[PDB]
Amino acid sequence: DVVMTQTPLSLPVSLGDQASISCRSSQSLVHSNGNTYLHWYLQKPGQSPKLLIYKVSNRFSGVPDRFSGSGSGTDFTLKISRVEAEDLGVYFCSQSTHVPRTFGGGTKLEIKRADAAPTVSIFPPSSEQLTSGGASVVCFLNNFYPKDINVKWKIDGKERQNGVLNSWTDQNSKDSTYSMSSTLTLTKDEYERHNSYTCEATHKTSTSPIVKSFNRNE
Amino acid sequence: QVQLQQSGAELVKPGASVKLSCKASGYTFTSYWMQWVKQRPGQGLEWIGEIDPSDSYTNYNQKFKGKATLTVDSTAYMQLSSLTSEDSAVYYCANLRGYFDYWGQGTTLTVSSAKTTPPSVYPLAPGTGSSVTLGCLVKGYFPESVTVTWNSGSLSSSVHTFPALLQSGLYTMSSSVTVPSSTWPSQTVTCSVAHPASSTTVDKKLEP
Ligand SMILES: Nc1nc2c(ncn2[C@@H]2O[C@H](COP(=O)(O)OP(=O)(O)O)[C@@H](O)[C@H]2O)c(=O)[nH]1
Ligand SMILES: [Zn+2]
Repeated sequence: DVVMTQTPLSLPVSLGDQASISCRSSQSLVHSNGNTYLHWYLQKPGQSPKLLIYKVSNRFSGVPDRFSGSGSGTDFTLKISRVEAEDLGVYFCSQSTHVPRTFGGGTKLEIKRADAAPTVSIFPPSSEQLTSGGASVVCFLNNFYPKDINVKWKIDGKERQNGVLNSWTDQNSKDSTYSMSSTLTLTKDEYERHNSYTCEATHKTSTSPIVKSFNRNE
Repeated sequence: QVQLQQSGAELVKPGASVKLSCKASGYTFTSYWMQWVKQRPGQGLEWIGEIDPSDSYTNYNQKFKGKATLTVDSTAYMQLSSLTSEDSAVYYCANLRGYFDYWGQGTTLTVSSAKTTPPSVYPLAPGTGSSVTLGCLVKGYFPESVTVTWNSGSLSSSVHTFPALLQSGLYTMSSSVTVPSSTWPSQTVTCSVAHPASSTTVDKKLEP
């Protein structure tokens, strides 16, 4: 088992710029037949890996020349001459010189773009859910950058920490932004005992928190 | 076009066994060896083994010698045995030879004693602006995954699918779509939720 070691683990890089991912192996990857079987793959979220470079520097069908590979023995580099917004994903180096075949740990390509404010939307529980005695109030904080953001739920001005579920999307390949949904779940009973529900977000793009509330009188 | 068709999901009880399939199209099945790779959330991939369709000769990685067995014919199969929570992962069949490199879609393997549970779908409509964001909350299902599409997937430009979280031993996720404010509610948008594990397909129409 040949250990493949990738560096760095994550790589923030702006569109247009150059990017290089490194990969070291525990043993030389040169086969007794002269060839060096070091390859490179890209895996986009929810998809299977896709081959870019095989045998150090050859490109797979349709792969563009912005991608070049280089290296020798145990050290290898994958270079992207100029980064597009579609390059984001995880990159793995793999070897098939030695049995068993081994993959690296991956390097996540993160696109650095301009700061963007999240557009928040607040949704009250649906009649259909109330009917079952449950009540989830939801908050979407869409299309923002950086990923760093804070959300506080407030009921009649009182902060609620328990019962909130937070989920973030991977960086969007379309505009390099992130989205997040924060769900506060209550009983139908507790929901009915109050008036205004507030979703408060704290992001570096705003001095004051970005706020979204609804009062039960719609 | 070369195409490797795999399953999708599998729920199995601990200690049980299982057998995944891989249909090979678009090429001479017999010309290349069939590989199997495993991948769990923490991205790292691990090679399991390979089989030669021509003579059905086999080669396995030691760590899976005592877990998997491969068979063939244009289909290739891999069987796992004595499943545990660690065995929960995505499994891939693939032809990995230089420039002939083709992967299957991967079969998700969930080992759980848990009961297959259908999702409840609730529409999220606002309680002002140039754009209006609508949503659908898909709560309480098992196992993963679910597929939310809008207007049968013809509305795909401004969609956000949020990853599922475990809530009370049952999954919950939401999906959102943003449309011109002048188009809703005049035109209706509907989220379609598919949970194949429970052979479910629910549609939710968004109304004010
Ligand atoms: N170890 C190893 N050998 C390979 C691999 N693929 C092909 N070979 C073999 O290495 C030799 C040369 O084949 P290949 O590298 O495919 O092409 P060539 O170097 O351009 O002739 C033969 O023994 C092949 O069967 C691979 O990924 N790893
Ligand atoms: Zn109150």
